[PDB]
Formats: sequence, structure tokens, C-alpha cells
Amino acid sequence: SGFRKMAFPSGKVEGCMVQVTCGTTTLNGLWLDDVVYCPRHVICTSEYMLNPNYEDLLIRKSNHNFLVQAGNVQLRVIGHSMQNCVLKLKVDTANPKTPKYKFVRIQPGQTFSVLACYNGSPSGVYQCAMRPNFTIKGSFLNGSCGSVGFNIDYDCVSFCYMHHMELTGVHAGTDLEGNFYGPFVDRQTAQAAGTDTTITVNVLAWLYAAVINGDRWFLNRFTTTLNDFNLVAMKYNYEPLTQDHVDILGPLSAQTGIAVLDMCASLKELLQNGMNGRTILGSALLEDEFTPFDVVRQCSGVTFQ
Amino acid sequence: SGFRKMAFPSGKVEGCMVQVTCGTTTLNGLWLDDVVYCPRHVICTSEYMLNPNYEDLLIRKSNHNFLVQAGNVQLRVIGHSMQNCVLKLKVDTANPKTPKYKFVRIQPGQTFSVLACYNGSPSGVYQCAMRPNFTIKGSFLNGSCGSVGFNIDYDCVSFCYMHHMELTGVHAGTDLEGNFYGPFVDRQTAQAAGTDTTITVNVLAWLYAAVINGDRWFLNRFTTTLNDFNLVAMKYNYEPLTQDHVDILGPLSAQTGIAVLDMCASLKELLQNGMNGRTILGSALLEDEFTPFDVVRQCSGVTFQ
Ligand SMILES: *C(=N)[C@H](C[C@@H]1CCCNC1=O)NC(=O)[C@H](CC1CC1)NC(=O)c1cc2cccc(Cl)c2[nH]1
Ligand SMILES: *C(=N)[C@H](C[C@@H]1CCCNC1=O)NC(=O)[C@H](CC1CC1)NC(=O)c1cc2cccc(Cl)c2[nH]1
Ligand code: NA
Ligand code: NA
Repeated sequence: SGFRKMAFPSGKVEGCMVQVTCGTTTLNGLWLDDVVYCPRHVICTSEYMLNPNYEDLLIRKSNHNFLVQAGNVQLRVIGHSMQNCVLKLKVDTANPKTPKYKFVRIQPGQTFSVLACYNGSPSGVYQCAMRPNFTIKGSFLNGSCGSVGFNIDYDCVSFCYMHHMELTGVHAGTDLEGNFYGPFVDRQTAQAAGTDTTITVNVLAWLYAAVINGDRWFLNRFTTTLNDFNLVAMKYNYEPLTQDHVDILGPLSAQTGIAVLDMCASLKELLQNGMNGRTILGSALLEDEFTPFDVVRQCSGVTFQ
Repeated sequence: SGFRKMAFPSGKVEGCMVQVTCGTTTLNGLWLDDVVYCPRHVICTSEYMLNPNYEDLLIRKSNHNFLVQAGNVQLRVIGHSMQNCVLKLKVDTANPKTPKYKFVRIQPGQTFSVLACYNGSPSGVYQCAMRPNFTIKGSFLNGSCGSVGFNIDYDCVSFCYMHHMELTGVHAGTDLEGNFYGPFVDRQTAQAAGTDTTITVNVLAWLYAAVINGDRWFLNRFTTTLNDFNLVAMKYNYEPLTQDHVDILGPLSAQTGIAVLDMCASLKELLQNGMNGRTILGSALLEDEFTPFDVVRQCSGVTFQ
């Protein structure tokens, strides 16, 4: 028992991380087979951070302006191209530690692990959710650009995020095809993150984890309907709940014998009176960065190889 | 910026994890050079979980009763011995992925990463603190015995914890020399964890992290003394504060320009009036599982290779 914010084991990703330097800018890249992926803003200078024209900047480069280092070894860049907001650097050596991988774009509410890196060197791993406003609440210092987010499916690494910038305390990036999450661009403009909301299906999954781990004080005998629940959620900036969400919570309902709409009635109450100084799984706030699948994984115990 | 519960990258440990079976019991082992380390209770059955005599149980075994599997490969056990509460299984093949390592015993208040494993397969990584009562608040299901806790110092893995049991919701284990943290034994008795307290120097480190990240609302103009502070801490089950702790917080005081005893005055106030519905770094409780070093690492950015 117990319940922690748990990240995927990162070994498979650590072996893909490299350092990419162009000019006086150094950041991280992802080396899979014979391609290094990194944020295209590595080709920027100071003059072009406000209004860059990346096609122009790229045409003025040649392969030898790109220093790519895998630990000690240097990788020879033999070609380059741009795909949306990433740069693909073709190198002379295929990474022998290339895992089985795929590139997937995630949806708001889903969680992933981030391997934070500096100078191509892994520093820390943590779990976060993609927020409804398409940012993540990460932990990133200067030089972390190119750090990746990922999930593991059995033996397969699904890369879903590459870090590009910080915007007023939160973080924005792209999928691995270079397309931004959210309405952001990789230049200096007046862009800000929109209003965030709380991910309701994740809060319910976490309340089930609490029950599984013996925290029951917030339960009550009432039931509610999707529509009466969603009527109260909207007042509190909670995402509305769909029948799809009810179905996804099925396994957890089964294992605890508490119907989803039963548990919604407890959530309704918590929204209207607060916690009154009580805690749930060691938190005094309602936690929304665990998906139903995260809970099952952690409260039933699936592994990966 | 941002602040997360961040674990060490686990690649270096993942390559040491193996599966150990004896009889109908399967759990995890740590394979370093040509020795596999695992909890000695793998030699127990049902009859001997209450009052085992491990020396007797071990003499009745031979090397071939130990099935050790590293993924697919089987490792031939060529010798065994017991060291306190661990078993050391000598195997015919030295692990080629043995990192530079050492065995260290940690103190209450210090943090480490846990690589939770099942059947020798890594499942998740998370950060936790050794509590003042010598337990950890982990997340572990049946079969996680032998999972290890570790820190990384540059290129060197310091193993500090091997998981042995769950005791009423929390977790207890040994160092890698087989000596228990805390007054626990690896048998079924009436043992329970003693009273826990809050790790004050860690709370102060976290308040500094908050300031570094722009949360300043709890600061005030007052100062206090070690003795007046510790007088209030004791009422709230906070560990007393020493001059050693003040010195360790030095770097953080320097970087924020807030003296330690200054920050203690803010903590005093928070203890006496609570948060009044406000949050600090996204928490509504005072967090004590980040050490001063964790904060510096995360709010300044040291890496490892
Ligand atoms: C990538 N290496 C770097 C990481 C940033 C730096 C700030 C703290 N954390 C991070 O995630 N980001 C970077 O170079 C981008 C590049 C953009 C495309 C032009 N810029 C920023 O994220 C950035 C710069 C500044 C300056 C002042 C205030 C803020 Cl919020 C900034 N964000
Ligand atoms: C090791 N594989 C296993 C892991 C435990 C199982 C319970 C949930 N989480 C864990 O960490 N633990 C194990 O075999 C030990 C062995 C001891 C030395 C004899 N036992 C327990 O941790 C255990 C068994 C039970 C039964 C009922 C209640 C509790 Cl708290 C128990 N703890
Ligand atoms: Na109810
Ligand atoms: Na003060």
C-alpha cells in the first residue's frame, strides 16, 4: 500500500540524450537511430529571439556549425532539416541504445514522466500532467530545452513532449513532430497561458486510490446525476464529466464497490464545504495529476521491460 | 523555475535488478559484480514467518535451490552466505553493467529515490525521506521486497535502502549491509512504528524554495532565536533546530537574502495560525521531504554522469 507521485523508470531514455551546440547556444537533443531531434530555436541568436525567420537562419548554416556530443563521443552531422518547430540532425552513427519507440501526441489530463537534462546529462525525473490549458507545471532551469516527456508501454517508449520554453511560471513545448501543445510559438511575444481548470476525472481516480488505501472519511450515502454534478463542477472551475469518464473509472468502481456517481456525491460535498482540516492521502488539496490508469498501475502493480 | 518531487534518473540501477526465487517465493535482488543481494526472508515458508531461525533454514539449502534470473538469462548460484538480514548469493557471472557504487547508511531526514520493482522488473521511481521514526512512507505492493533506495553522487550510486516489509501502512527495510533501520525485525511480531515528527530543517529548506520561486506571502519582518523557536516547535511535534541546521541552510539564506532566524519567525507564525486557505508551492501543508541539498540541486541545477 501507500501512494506516491511515481515516474516511469528512465533508463531507456537516458541512453538517448545528447548535447547539441550551435554558436553559443547549448541544449539537449534526443538521439534515435541516426537522427538527433532538438528545438529549432538552437539556431537563434539574441537578435532573432524576438522575430526570427527560421527558414532564413537555417539556410545560412552548414552541417559543421552543429556540435553534437553523446557523452564523450562527438557525432558527425551529415544533414539537417526542419520539421515544424523541431530540427532533425542526421548523424553518421545510429544510436545502438535506440529503444523500441513511437511518437504520440497526448491530450489534456494525461500524465507523463519528464527526464530533465542539462548539457545532455540527465538530472532528475518527475511525473506531471498536461494541463487543460496545454501547459505543464514542470521544474526546469536555463539549459533544459530539449528535455523530453514520455510514457512506457511494456517495452515501448512513447515520446510525447519536448521542452521549449517557460511562460510565466509554467512550461510549454511540442510533440516530437514539432507541433506545439497549445497556442504558443517559439519566439518572444506577449503570449500567456489561458485559464487553467481542474481535471475532474483525475480527482475522482485519486479519491478511489484513497479508498483503496484506507482513507474513507469523505464518503457519504448520497448519489447524484451527471447533470447535477456537472452543474456544481462548473462553479468551481472543474472540467465537466462525461459518460466516457464514468466508464474509464469502471475498474476502480469494481474494485472498491463504490459507484462512480456515488463517489461524485462525495466530491460535490468536498467542493462545497472543503476539507475542514482533514487530509486525503497526505494532501490537504484535491489532487488532479493522477489518471485512472496511473491509479490502477500503482494500486495493482504492472511492470515494464 | 517550478518545483517538483524529483527522483534521480534510475538507468544505472535498472541494470542491476534481478529476480530471485527460492521455493514458492519470488522477489527482487540487486546484482553487483558477481554477488546478488536480497532479503534473507526469501528462504522462509509459511510455517517460519512467525518465528524463523534463519541459520537453520539456510543450512538446509544448497546453491541449486536459488533461481536467479536477469531478464532472460539465468545466473548460476555458486555460493551463498548471510550477512545480518540480507542474503549474498555468489553467481558465476559478474554483472557487466555494474556502476561505480558504494553502500551508505543514511540518517533520518535524508531523502533518496526508490526504484520499485516486481519480478526483477522496474516499475516506477519516486523520492522519499527516511522518517525520524526510521520508516519510509513508500508505495509498495506484494512482491516489491528487494527493491532498493539510492542517491547519485556524480557518477557514483550510493545504495542506502533495501525494502523488506510493510508495517501498518508504512515501510521498513535495511541498509545494504543487512542492518535494519529502526527497531524492526524480519519476522511476524507485534512491532509497530513509533511516533513520527516533522523534519524542521527540511520545512525551512522548502520555504526557501518557495521564496526562490516567488511565493512570499508568509514572510514577515520579525526575527526569533533558536531557543524561542524550538520552544514552539516542540508543541507541534517538530524536530528541534540546531546550529548545524542553520549552517546547512546557509547557501539558501545567501541566495535569497533572508536570514535563517528570519525564516524561522515565518515558520513560527505558520505553525500558530495555519495557512488560512493559502498555498505554498501548490501545497496546503508544510512539506518536509526536501532537504537543503535537494532544494539547491533543483533550484540551481547540478547533473550526473
Ligand atoms: C531552454 N534551454 C530555455 C529553458 C527556459 C529558461 C527559463 C527557465 N526555464 C526554462 O524552461 N528556454 C529558452 O531558451 C526559451 C527560448 C524561446 C523561443 C525563444 N525562452 C524562455 O523560455 C524564456 C526566456 C525568458 C526571459 C524572461 C522571462 C521568461 Cl518567462 C522567459 N522564458
Ligand atoms: C515483499 N515482497 C513483501 C512486500 C510487502 C507486502 C505487503 C504490502 N507491501 C509490502 O511492502 N513483504 C513481505 O513478504 C514481508 C515479510 C516479513 C518478514 C516476514 N511481510 C510484510 O510486509 C507483511 C505481511 C503482512 C500481512 C498482513 C498485514 C501486513 Cl502490514 C503485512 N506485512
Ligand atoms: Na456518496
Ligand atoms: Na520574518
